Amino acid sequence: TEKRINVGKKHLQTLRNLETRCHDSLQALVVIDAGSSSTRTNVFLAKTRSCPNKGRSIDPDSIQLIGAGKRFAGLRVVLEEWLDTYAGKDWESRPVDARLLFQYVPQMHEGAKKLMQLLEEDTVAILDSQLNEKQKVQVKALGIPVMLCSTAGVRDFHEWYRDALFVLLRHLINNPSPAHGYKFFTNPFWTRPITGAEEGLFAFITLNHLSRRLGEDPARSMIDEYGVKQSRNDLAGVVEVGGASAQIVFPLQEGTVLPSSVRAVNLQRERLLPERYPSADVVSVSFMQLGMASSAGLFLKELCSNDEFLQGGICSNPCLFKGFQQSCSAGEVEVRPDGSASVNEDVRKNRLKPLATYCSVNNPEISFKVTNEMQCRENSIDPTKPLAERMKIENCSIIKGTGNFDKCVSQVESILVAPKLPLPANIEAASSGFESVDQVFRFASSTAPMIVTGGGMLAAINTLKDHRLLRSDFSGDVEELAEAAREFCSSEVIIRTDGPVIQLPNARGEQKLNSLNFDLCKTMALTVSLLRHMAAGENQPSFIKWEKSIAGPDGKPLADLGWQVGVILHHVLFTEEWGRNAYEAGYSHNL
Amino acid sequence: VGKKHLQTLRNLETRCHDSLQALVVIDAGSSSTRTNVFLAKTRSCPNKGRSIDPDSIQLIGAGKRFAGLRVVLEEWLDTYAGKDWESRPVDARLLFQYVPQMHEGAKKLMQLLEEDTVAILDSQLNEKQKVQVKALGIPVMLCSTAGVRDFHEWYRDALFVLLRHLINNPSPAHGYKFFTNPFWTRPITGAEEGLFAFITLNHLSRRLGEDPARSMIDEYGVKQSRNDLAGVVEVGGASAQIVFPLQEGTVLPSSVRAVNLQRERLLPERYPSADVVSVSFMQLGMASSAGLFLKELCSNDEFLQGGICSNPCLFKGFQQSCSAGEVEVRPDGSASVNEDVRKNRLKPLATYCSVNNPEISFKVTNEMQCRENSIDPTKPLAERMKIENCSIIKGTGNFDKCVSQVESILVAPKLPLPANIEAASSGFESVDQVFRFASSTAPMIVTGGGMLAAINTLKDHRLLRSDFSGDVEELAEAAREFCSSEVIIRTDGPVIQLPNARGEQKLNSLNFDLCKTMALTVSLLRHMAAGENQPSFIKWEKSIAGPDGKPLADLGWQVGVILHHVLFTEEWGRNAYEAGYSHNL
Amino acid sequence: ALGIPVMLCSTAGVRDFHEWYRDALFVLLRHLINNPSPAHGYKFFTNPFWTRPITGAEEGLFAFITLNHLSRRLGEDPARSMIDEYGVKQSRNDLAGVVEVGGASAQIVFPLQEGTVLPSSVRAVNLQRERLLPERYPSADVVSVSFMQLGMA
Ligand SMILES: Nc1ncnc2c1ncn2[C@@H]1O[C@H](COP(=O)(O)OP(=O)(O)NP(=O)(O)O)[C@@H](O)[C@H]1O
Ligand SMILES: Nc1ncnc2c1ncn2[C@@H]1O[C@H](COP(=O)(O)OP(=O)(O)NP(=O)(O)O)[C@@H](O)[C@H]1O
Ligand SMILES: [Mg+2]
Ligand SMILES: [Mg+2]
Ligand SMILES: [Mg+2]
Repeated sequence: TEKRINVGKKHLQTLRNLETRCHDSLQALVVIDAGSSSTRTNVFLAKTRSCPNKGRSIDPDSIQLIGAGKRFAGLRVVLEEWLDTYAGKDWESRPVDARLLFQYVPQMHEGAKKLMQLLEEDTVAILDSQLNEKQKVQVKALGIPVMLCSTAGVRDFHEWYRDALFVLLRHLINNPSPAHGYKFFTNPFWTRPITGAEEGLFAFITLNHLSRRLGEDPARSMIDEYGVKQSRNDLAGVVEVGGASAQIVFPLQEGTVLPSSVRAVNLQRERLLPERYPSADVVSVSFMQLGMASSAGLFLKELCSNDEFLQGGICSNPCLFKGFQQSCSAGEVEVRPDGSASVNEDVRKNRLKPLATYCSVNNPEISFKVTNEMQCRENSIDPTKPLAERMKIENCSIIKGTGNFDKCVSQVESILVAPKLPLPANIEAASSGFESVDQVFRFASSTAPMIVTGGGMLAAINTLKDHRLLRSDFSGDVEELAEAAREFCSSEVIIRTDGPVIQLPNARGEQKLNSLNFDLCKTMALTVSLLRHMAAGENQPSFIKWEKSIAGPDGKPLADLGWQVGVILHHVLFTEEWGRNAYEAGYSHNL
Repeated sequence: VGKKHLQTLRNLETRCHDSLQALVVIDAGSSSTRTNVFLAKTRSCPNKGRSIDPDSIQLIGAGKRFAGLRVVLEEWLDTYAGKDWESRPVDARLLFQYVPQMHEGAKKLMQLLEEDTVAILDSQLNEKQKVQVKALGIPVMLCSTAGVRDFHEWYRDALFVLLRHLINNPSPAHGYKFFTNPFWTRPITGAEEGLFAFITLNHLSRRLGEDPARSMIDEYGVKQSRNDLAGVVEVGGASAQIVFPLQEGTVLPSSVRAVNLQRERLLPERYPSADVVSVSFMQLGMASSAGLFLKELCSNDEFLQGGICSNPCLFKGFQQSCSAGEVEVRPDGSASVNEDVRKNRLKPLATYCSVNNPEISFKVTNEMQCRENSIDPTKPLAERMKIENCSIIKGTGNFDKCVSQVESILVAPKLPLPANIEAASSGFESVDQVFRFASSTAPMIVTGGGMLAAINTLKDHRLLRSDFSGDVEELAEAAREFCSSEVIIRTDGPVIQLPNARGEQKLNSLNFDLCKTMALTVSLLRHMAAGENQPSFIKWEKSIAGPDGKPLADLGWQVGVILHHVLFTEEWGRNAYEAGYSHNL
Repeated sequence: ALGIPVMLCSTAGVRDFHEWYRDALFVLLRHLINNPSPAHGYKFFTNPFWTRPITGAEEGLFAFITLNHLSRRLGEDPARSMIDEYGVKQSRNDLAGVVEVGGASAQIVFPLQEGTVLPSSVRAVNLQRERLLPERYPSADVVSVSFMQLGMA
């Protein structure tokens, strides 16, 4: 044996390789969704690579969700609870001097602290449960960027309260409990309110990243004869209907001549993606009041103060089933086991609360801006009335369902999709050149395929599929959908021993009626309306699909659709800036 | 109150934050291996990452002097190549099977160094400081100099691989997160050893900086330094460095290869530039020159006569056994000479000059360089280091002869002193030639314990002016008088007794041959004075007074190597903070 | 329109030249290159990085670069590179060495097979480390040595 030697010669090259090549390490990334309906964490894992003289960066295709957190209080609740105590009960109906509330900053902090402690703990619970001991070492070492972004739920919030809150939130994120050893941190670029358009663009980025349509390599890019990087497949647009807002985003087919008023976003120019990625001009617009909860409250207020539908105390609703009936208010509906519908009068759980609160005559946004007052009134909110009144549906005792889809559609059309005045709190959408959903496809349009997302939107299509009213291979044909919805929404509601039941026409079967599906027909109408406007556009999307997540290369999805992944990618993709903030500055900055 | 509470918090998240960092430079010099523990102020700013304030760099502890890397390696070779590999052909490919054991031996040394560092950190830092230091990680730069620069075969670079792996696996118990990489921890060339020392000097004396205090952008867009950058001379254990910037636009011979600070990546673009001559000479250090001087002097007939070697660089009345072995001056005034080969001051040179070192075996010119200094590569080690036909060395205390012997032996040798391919490739064979070829009005600072003791001693006895400015002939006078001294044994031990009833001082192991160094200084100043340009002035210094008053750090190459890395902010931020210690996982 | 970079490089013929004369000449050469006749309209220019004496090793390394560029052995794209599992860019084909015998000198240049343990005296050049090629190109440690007196003449 003179191979005791060959082992030495390797021993050295082994060690030489080690100090000359890149090393991979695992990092945690936390996106806290401070959406309208709730505040909740999303915990991501990612593979980082450090190379000699090159620093450290994240492999974007390695980003994967590993836990979606419990749904805690939205930031509105925190803020309005604060105001209740320190501005006095029923500030929604009185002039409140805002300079006075600066002396209660510490207490805002306190209340925020309560929420954040839950979020922190919940994140940590997900990390501890999902990661083996070896993975934990790498994650605790590298620090854990936290991106908390508020969306529609607090986008409309008045005075300076929302931005003050974010200051306090960031300070809270940056002082994590030392006991668990995960080193959370953030900065004012990661943790902030995101605009409607950003909410849209990030969702667009997520979709095209996960579906492997958008990337920088030769797999997903071609540099053309003329030096411009193109995407090999067409980037796909997205439609996301949330709790309080909906986003419509699509890339324009290249060289579309736009009206001067229509303000499209260029991905490179606007620093959404780095220069080395393909570019596109994309339309991204977000509509307040178009979300499930928002639209629900407004739809009732508007329908049931119109004569065609309100007649001597009874409001006939084309979007609710024959046989269904409920108390007349926008309050939260619980479908009880005995088939009755219970409506919660607690103002906070009333689905008009956001819009009613924005429309206060004592909110400077209305007080000084008549155009905003006009927008409120047109949707039957009178800013001069106190809150209770504002949310009250006048002269109405009960709401009875008439189950007429087409009327439902045309009511959704004139109320939500194509209103006379823009739905309130939509200065953003309007400044892009869009007042209503209607106008989006009249002004810009694209052959870009569109993916429709959101629980509601999906439940709408799934339900019709489940009952074999739609093709399994449903491609987006509007008239086919209108047919299925027409039949389905005709259903009669029948109380049985096993509770309330939706019974389909022509002995075609049934399903239980519950708190989530009772008004699902409205969303079917919304979908139909929206597909009709699309189909009327100068360009029409090559196809349309409904999806919740995208199958990963493995087969199983790496993450959910939404803006979460997008916001991560928006930051980590600028490798030099990210390396600086995430690793150089890092958590050690907090000292 | 609330309105402030908010702006307070707003300022916090919008401005830069200061944090303390530890930096460790381990000096793997010829005489020993030792830590130097530095503190520095880091600043992180939103979107700008993190960097070090260079003016905040300060030494906070110089460590204990442990075994040099030569010892580690030769101790390794003794065991695994067999005793007395210095005198036999040793097949180098065979020693690859003993890598693990080299590791083992290195581990012993590094554990001491780590522990010592930690001891310094714990003792110097309060609890609040400790938190910041443990959090940011601790870059370690271990750089070997002349002690191992001459080491043969592949052993030295293998060792460095193992050293880095050891630095990168620190004990978790103390919580300080040491790390390194192949740029920070490595052998440094002679010229680098020079340049860093040059950088240190001009940094600490606030001659070199980027701001308006120390720079002017001229009419033509070039950044100049406001004060003249100063050159340095450092005489270490085994080598000496000479470094000086050239007055701008000096036409050099094509063979003289000067270094440009920007061009050669020594300093970042935003600092003033200069072309600087930096050359390092093996055998010119205190210990190296000591052994070589004896071998050469005492095999010359003028000095060796029937067993007795008359040394002009040793005092009248002093005498010692005839070898290059380490000299202990005993309390009873005798001089004891250690025959242990390892403690013999010819060991490095004698080892390099093996006929079985490929550097000699295949390169006749290197053989010739050995032989010219009375090392015969074909003889076994003991013989090579032996001074032939010599029993005792007696001092004759004649300074001028000492000077002229230092001149021909060390400063202006026929052939270049061995192991100096580096110096030579720069265009310099000998110290002599440096000032013949390039020269500069740049003022010069002389550094090194030896060099300093030389001037201090003459000062202490009032033979030199307190305000000594570098006048050669004044120095030659003082040295002439001093080196004339007679050595007298008294009850209180051996005593150096000055002429003309001029006082006295104890003779000890450090000062017994100090006259040599006085001769070296005189020789060097003479060559300087003969240059086409002459340095505006010359001074001797150990450290530079900080802005406070007290010195921030020592002269040397330590600060320079830190500055060389941290000054490239983007690269440093990347390596020190982004990759950092977390890389080791 | 674009201007015409000029790189004038002296090799072995004047590498050995004594005193300061050769570098003085290069100053004057550059000033001459930078004052071209306006009549022909080609806008020649240079600077002290392009126009200079090149060392033997550079003379070697540039020749090595030429060879592997022209034979399409050396490049940065997926045609001529693979990024390995461990993040290091490799060349797909082996880089080839060169031997050039000129008038006054000969060059011998070759890349080392990766992880060759060299004697401490043997000083190999790393292409990235020594700024010969940019970071995005594959790296190699290459031996490049030039011998005066070995040329034909
Ligand atoms: N299967 C379903 N059927 C009907 N409604 C649903 C279903 N799933 C969720 N919803 C409703 O749709 C909303 C879910 O959207 P979500 O994106 O969680 O809101 P959000 O992000 O908090 N608001 P935003 O600020 O617009 O992002 C909730 O208000 C639910 O009541
Ligand atoms: N006051 C003094 N008087 C005389 N000799 C001294 C004095 N101080 C130190 N020395 C000697 O000078 C040397 C000190 O230089 P030092 O810089 O510690 O060596 P080193 O850095 O290990 N070698 P190098 O590789 O050249 O940097 C030692 O060999 C001492 O023996
Ligand atoms: Mg949302
Ligand atoms: Mg030293
Ligand atoms: Mg040629």
